[PDB]
Amino acid sequence: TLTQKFHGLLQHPLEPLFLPKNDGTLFYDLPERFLTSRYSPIGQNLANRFGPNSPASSQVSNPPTVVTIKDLDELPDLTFATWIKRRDSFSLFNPEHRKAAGKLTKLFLDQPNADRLVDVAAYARDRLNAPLFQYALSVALLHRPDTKSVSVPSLLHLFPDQFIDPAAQVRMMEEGSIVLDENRMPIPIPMNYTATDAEPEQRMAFFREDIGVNLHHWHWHLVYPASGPPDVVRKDRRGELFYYMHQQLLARYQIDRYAQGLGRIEPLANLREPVREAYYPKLLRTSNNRTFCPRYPGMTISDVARSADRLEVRIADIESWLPRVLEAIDAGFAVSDDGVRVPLDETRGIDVLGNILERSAISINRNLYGDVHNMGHVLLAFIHDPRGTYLESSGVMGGVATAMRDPIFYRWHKFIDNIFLRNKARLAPYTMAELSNSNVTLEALETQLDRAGGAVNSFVTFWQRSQVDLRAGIDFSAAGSAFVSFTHLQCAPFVYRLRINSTARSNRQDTVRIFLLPRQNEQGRPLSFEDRRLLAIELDSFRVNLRPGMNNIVRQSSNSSVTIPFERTFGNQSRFCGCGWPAHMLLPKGNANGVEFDLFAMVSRFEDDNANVNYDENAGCDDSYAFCGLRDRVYPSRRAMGFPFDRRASNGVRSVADFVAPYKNMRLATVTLRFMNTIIDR
Amino acid sequence: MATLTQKFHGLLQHPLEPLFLPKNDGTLFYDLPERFLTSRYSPIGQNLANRFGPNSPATGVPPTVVTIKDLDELPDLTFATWIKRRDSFSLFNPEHRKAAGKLTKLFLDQPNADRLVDVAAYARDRLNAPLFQYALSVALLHRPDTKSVSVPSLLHLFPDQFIDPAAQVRMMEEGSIVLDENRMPIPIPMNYTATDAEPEQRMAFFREDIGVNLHHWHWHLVYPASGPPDVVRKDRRGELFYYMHQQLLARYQIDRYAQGLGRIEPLANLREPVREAYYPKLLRTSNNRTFCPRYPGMTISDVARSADRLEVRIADIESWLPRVLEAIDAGFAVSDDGVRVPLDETRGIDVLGNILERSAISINRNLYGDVHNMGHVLLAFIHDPRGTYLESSGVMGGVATAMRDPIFYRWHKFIDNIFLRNKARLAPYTMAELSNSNVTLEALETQLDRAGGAVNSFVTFWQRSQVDLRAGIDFSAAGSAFVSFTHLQCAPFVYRLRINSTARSNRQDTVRIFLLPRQNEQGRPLSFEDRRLLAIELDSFRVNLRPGMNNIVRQSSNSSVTIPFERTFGNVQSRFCGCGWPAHMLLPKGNANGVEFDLFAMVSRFEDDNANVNAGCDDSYAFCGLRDRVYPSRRAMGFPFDRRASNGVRSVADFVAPYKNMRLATVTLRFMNTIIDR
Ligand SMILES: [Cu+2]
Ligand SMILES: [Cu+2]
Ligand SMILES: [Cu+2]
Ligand SMILES: [Cu+2]
Repeated sequence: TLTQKFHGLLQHPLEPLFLPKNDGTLFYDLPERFLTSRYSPIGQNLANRFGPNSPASSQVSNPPTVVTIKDLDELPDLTFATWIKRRDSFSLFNPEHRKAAGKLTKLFLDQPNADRLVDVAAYARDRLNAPLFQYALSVALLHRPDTKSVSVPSLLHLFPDQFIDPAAQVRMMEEGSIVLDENRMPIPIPMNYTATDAEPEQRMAFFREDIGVNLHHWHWHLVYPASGPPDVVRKDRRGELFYYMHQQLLARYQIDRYAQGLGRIEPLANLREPVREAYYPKLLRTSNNRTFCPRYPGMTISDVARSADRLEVRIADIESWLPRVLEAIDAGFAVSDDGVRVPLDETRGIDVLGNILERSAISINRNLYGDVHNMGHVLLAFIHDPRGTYLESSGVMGGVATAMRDPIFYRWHKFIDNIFLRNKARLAPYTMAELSNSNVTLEALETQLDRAGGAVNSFVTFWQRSQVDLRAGIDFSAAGSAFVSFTHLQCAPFVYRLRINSTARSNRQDTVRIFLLPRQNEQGRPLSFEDRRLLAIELDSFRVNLRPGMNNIVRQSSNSSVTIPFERTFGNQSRFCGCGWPAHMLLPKGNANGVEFDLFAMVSRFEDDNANVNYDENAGCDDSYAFCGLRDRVYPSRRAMGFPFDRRASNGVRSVADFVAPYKNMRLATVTLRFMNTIIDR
Repeated sequence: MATLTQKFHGLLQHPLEPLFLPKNDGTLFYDLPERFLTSRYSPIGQNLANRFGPNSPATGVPPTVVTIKDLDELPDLTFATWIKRRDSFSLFNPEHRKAAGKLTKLFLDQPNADRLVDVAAYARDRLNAPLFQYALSVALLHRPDTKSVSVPSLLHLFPDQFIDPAAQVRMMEEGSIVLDENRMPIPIPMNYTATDAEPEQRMAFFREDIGVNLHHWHWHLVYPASGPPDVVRKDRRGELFYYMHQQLLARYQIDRYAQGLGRIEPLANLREPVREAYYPKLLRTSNNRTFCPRYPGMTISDVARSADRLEVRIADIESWLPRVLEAIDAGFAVSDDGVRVPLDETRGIDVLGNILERSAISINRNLYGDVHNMGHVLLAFIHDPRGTYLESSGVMGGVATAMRDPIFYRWHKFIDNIFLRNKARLAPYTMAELSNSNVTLEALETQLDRAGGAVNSFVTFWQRSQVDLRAGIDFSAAGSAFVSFTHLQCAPFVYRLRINSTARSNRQDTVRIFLLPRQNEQGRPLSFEDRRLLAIELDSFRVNLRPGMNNIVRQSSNSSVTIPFERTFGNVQSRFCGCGWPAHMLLPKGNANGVEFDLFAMVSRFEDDNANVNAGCDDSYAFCGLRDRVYPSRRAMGFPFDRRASNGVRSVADFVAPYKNMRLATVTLRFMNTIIDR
């Protein structure tokens, strides 16, 4: 298969191609000059010891597959990426690193066919920075028409050192070296891993340091990058999706802070004040053994000038870019670099602001509005060595797949979020036309645990212990499995029971929108309505064919358009499938006393909802629309993401009851979320 | 005793590789009783024997099998098991020292050497690796029936305490892919912890030198602060503690001046922010917990880490220091029995040494506390004082790593200034003590050891050396694991001394050689007091002076201060042999412009110079003394510069003018910025 030929490249990054891939089953016949300077002199010896005919290759079929690599008519220019050494640290928040990624990605997309891509990718692999190569090749495989159905491995199986406690990984080296795969045991990773309960922020470790959550963040930015070739970047409403996905992250994050006795997120607005929160990642780059350096308590952010990284940005740069962005928001319009005024007070205004604020390549004015969000990561990621004097690499905030582990990630994004919200606050409240559905009434809203005698309007969360083989990302290891054991949040399966009456004569492809709204803060005091609204988290959105008369609709929690199955996250199928909220993180954790939520359901009108896209949510990879949208297609809800809660409500509205009182297509259900402090195996 | 080294060698290598795995690259094997295997591997004991036994599919020689006898009863190891097998280990942690002591005691308490092997084999795979290797090392050095058992240096046990992990991980690729016959040394750079933008980086050749750090570790191994009584109580260890570090600081200071850096700022104020930063890069292979860096301007916090059973406050040092200062100022200290112990003597510095470190033989643990050691603690856990963030010690919490940190020299200068407060009270040496009326030193000279060799001219440069770290790297490929590193090196030379004796019979007098600096970093001349405090010992040795004129030639390689390259970086010769300043660091680096020193030589009288004690391991007494013997010089260590001179002395010339048994030679030290292979 074509997937087979690429698979060998997309694994064991620092293990060269002349070494057998896929547990000594997949081999590569390389032109001599494909081997790098070091290994070329012993090329024949390498073939004898690690070839398809080697004395090690004899007993593997107790098969084998050989991939033939054609020589290139001319060797491609890789000078653009050569300044980044094969084992150097790599940061996607480094503009010069993104630039190197873009050109390599472009080089891959520009190949005449898929088979010549294999050749060029095979040549570049061992001559190139592993994170850089793996990223570009991944992006190219997701966008080339002739590789549409090529399965690509998750980052978990490429660079496990960005997700796993290195203490666990090194303990695994002993288990593999000594014990046969037949007898091996998973090395367990603890919950108290970056801090003890003495640190209040550790309460959110189930969220921040969740492997699934970080994989989602990485995959989202993979699908929707800020740079690269134009067609790779330009995707439907990526600017708006940038705001929304992170807005929902913060909302879910905040809700559980309230549930764990933690207060409201303090926005990181003052970059010259000391950074209160500390964080010690412990994560370690296997390639150079350079850590994701920790941030000690109360450090002050410095101007970053790191010539070795070709990286440079001052605090004042952000302090100069932000008033211009705020003024544009307050003026109701932005100005492109050609001087055409672009309105912001629209439904699509949040999307222009998204590309401006991140920023992305399709921003309408790079110079005026700068690069606020991205450079904020840079300043924080190199706070421990801003000038490169001490030869350290980025902290977790300088890694897309690791940034969510740092408490400061949510403080910084809350600042970014409040900028988007400054724009959303200007929008007029949704009208009678937009909110009502006069032929459709929602008569019954319910949740029931998917079992016999299942409790009604009752959510239950607990600890699940799962296993995963990290075999593919561990270089120069033993053979066989490299299982690890980790513990994470998990909720009990349930269904939505909706009874919907339609007095219309014909069928309506209406959309059902389900949200969860919190009631109290950490004090146990009720939140203002606006606070409840801003903390509304999407649980599900789906179309239903309401026949006239009575409809009884039952919706499986497992079919959430927000989440993806465990196997989509941790398994070994493009990387779009890797994008999506982890299923086991569908509901907030809550506590053992019980947290009461307002379950909200709405039946909106297909007339306002459709953008003419056809997808089967139970087919392919189209079941993670909420955060990821659809692959190579437009976002199937014409409504603003977050509808109907992305806008401020009318005057005199003070409850979720008030908000839904005038509309019979809406209904609330009081649901209780309770956490059970026990570990259940998968 | 040769085969006895074999049985211990397998224990003294690949620490986290259990004993059922073939040692010495599949040459040395161990036949273990089934209950010697730990809980995890016991159920698969038979499979492990099939795959890793002497007859498994794993030179020309039949392998060696060591048969381990079962124990009459299993020993209680619970005292040390709270320190997990892969946990971090710090000898500045009193509780860890306590655990080390008891394990050493269990080892010393064994009836014979062979029975020690049995107990050591049992404890090995059940115990914290740094802890086990240390205890076993110490015990093998003190047991009479193991007195000539060779023990590997820490370089071949835990290379991750000496080597940039970036280099080590690169080495992992080279071993896995390339046959041993074709392998290449992985080069380690000198600039790796900081760039030239950090002024302190100029001293990286000193602080981060592998040889220099190995010396520090071996010295403390030979002269520990804790453990069984016979292991601690050694001749003038307290004074040697002061002198060895006083000389470290002096040499360190001399090169700062040479690199444009100022004088060492004492770490006297523990509550003001610590200016100097340091990023070790070093990594513990066992748990992948770094020797955490110290960012610029951090403030020291009270340390309370229940997981480490470790707790010490800044206020404790602020309470211990006045008590020590009052004793020095009183001229006497007070033991825990209320017996007054004089300090205004030649041996007072030795009492003060045990008080300040402190050691187990301190005369009053409660009153004077534990200043020097706890200072290490406060600094080593500055990044996680309460253990909230589950991090381990920085480099200051590792004996073999502490010297890499710039703050080590600031802290020790503080300690040094307390010792010097006592040394300043002592009366200046008299004519009787300093003169030698039957002996005249007429000519002092150094010549580079070659044909046409330059005279009174020192030359330093970079040497590129290799060392096989094979033995300390667990679960790696087989065969060599060579590395390439660069370090200071000086050109070989000789001392030419012409000595006339008007005595009628022979005298076995002593020649004492010191190097004294002249200028600071500005280029301004040092006061005599500054020159005296920076006097560094280069050599001290006896000489047989026949009546009349004697012509003495002394090889620089025969320095009583240093030890050969092979003693530092070699492998299987006890661990006393590991103690000793590195030969290649005999002279300061200097600069490329040239630095002028006053080479000082003295011929003191054997009548004062003799305690009643150089082809074995007795060539490093200056810092290490002699193994199982007394310090071969009766004079205070540093003589004649450990005491301030007469009131009328204002130059180095004045100090030596009244004594004809002394002579100065002006010597130039010049650095050559070039790398020469070994
Ligand atoms: Cu993001
Ligand atoms: Cu971000
Ligand atoms: Cu020391
Ligand atoms: Cu010390």
